[PDB]
Amino acid sequence: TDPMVTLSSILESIINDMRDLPNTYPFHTPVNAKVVKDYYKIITRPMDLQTLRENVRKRLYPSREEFREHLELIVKNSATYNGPKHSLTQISQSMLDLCDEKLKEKEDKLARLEKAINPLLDDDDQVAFSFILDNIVTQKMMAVPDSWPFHHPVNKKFVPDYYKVIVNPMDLETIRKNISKHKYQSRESFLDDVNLILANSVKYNGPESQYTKTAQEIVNVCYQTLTEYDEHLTQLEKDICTAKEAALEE
Ligand SMILES: C[C@H]1COCCN1c1cc(C2(S(=O)(=O)C3CC3)CC2)nc(-c2ccc(NC(=S)NCCO)cc2)n1
Repeated sequence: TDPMVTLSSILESIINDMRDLPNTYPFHTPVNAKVVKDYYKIITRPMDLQTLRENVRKRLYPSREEFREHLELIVKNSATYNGPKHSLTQISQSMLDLCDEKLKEKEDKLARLEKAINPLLDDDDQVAFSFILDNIVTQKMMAVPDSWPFHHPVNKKFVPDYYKVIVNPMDLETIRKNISKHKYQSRESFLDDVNLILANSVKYNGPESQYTKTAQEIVNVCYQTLTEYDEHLTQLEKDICTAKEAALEE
């Protein structure tokens, strides 16, 4: 199976357990700014259990620690807004304490899943594979004529109605951010995010736009360059893959 699917289900069940701790209701959904009118003029990175759950379902957390990092925002934001010793900051700390409890309670299964999901540290093949990708994206995919609208995340001041329509933004710069963290062990993982930039454009611009026409030329220039390095990428994928499965048996 996908260990990431397995890891996500374990995180989701921890979210359910945290949602069912008593008096946690203020943290279940994002703060209604029309109610708590000053909340978002103080809290710059809000977090809540519903947003936490959504991020799990978007496969955003490949390990215990990045999950725990967003969950700890809930505690930190309460300590900033309500106060460090306020009763709700204690209720939020109660959720984080329950999460730490069950993360260590299932520690060795989680560590094996993390080994299967994440890149191997100081791997020569993984370094080389990521390096190839950040030259397909820049020297080719970013070289498509009039590709610039997809080089970066959309600025909400220029397309105000974008993030209210696109569940999963994706651009060529966040791909590069993923490449530098060695997210992509295979070509499978990499091309999913690439085709999403095209799927996003058809969902927003539609096939009645030139921007959508350029969005697939970015996709096509990607597949061509990948086949162009296919013999070298396959060996890189095999070497990464075999170095990985050795870390899992051991
Ligand atoms: C194609 C759409 C649809 O989905 C995919 C992405 N997207 C984008 C993406 C972007 C950028 S950006 O946001 O960072 C921008 C650079 C600061 C990502 C690079 N810019 C824009 C855009 C939209 C409208 C205008 N119009 C103006 S300035 N009119 C002035 C009066 O004539 C300008 C630009 N659209």
